[PDB]
Amino acid sequence: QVRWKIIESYNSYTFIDPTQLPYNEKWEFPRNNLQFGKTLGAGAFGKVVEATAFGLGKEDAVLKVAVKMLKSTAHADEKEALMSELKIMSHLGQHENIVNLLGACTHGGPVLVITEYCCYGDLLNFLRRKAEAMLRPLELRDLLHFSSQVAQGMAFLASKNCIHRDVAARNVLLTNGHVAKIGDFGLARDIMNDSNYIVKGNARLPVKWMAPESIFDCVYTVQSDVWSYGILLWEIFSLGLNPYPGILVNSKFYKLVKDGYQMAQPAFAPKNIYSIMQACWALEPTHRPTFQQICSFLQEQAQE
Ligand SMILES: COc1ccc(Nc2ncc3c(n2)n([C@H]2CC[C@H](O)CC2)c(=O)n3C)c(C)c1
Repeated sequence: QVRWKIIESYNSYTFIDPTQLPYNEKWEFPRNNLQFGKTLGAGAFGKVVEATAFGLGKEDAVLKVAVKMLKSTAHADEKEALMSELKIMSHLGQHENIVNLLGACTHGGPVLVITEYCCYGDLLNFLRRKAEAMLRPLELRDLLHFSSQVAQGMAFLASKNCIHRDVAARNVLLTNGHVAKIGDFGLARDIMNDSNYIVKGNARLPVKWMAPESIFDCVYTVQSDVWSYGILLWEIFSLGLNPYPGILVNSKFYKLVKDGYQMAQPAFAPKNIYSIMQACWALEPTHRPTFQQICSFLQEQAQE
């Protein structure tokens, strides 16, 4: 899967599985107070559309928001998956580096999940456009900020025993001040038409971002998200190159990663940042750093 999930842990303790419980009606917002605009993206069974929400929250704000909803192809299972994502977001609480839940419309029509709108789009496209500019250029401080902001969002999910399962620059969004935010985009992102999601039976998996234990054993842990985060750092510090450049996803690829092959240091990564990627890429999951350890070390690189 490529959706967020709450797991059990015996640091942080899982008392409840929010997906297995009813929805908290405190998030209910009137659907007629939404004015829809353009579609931001769509998956096989869901889509995300920009909207203006009129009188949303404590401050009765009028703001641009992102609204998730089902497509015509969706049945009971897809409706459950959207409700499940809504239940997870209501449980986790707010964080500055997460695409926060703002409201929901679960009555009087199709289910709508209202979240923060990220005005600058995805990080991957942003890096690519900045890298190719003919002419404010990116600085190392900007790249360190993106890296730190994602690590803080990931340390927040880990503290809540929540696994991400699709860490990648395409899944990092940039909001006001070019601040990075992560979110669960599995239901609304275009997986079917993106060749980075490899056909593996009935699943489509982002194989170049996955930890060896995830591709081979279907094991997903906070440590497997750490591996993907190392791939994301490589994307940030190469300014958006495709991982394992020019290497096709086939049997030789799986053999290379199984055998400990690692991508070369990217062009804009200082040696200390490359050392974080190498640590994320330890074959033994317990030898990888935690997201809190990454946050602490990134803070040292920003200061010095
Ligand atoms: C390409 O142009 C882009 C991309 C993203 C945004 N902003 C954005 N804000 C909030 C979002 C969001 N997108 N999405 C998806 C959209 C498809 C994308 O592939 C993944 C993220 C969400 O699910 N929420 C909650 C914009 C304004 C332009």
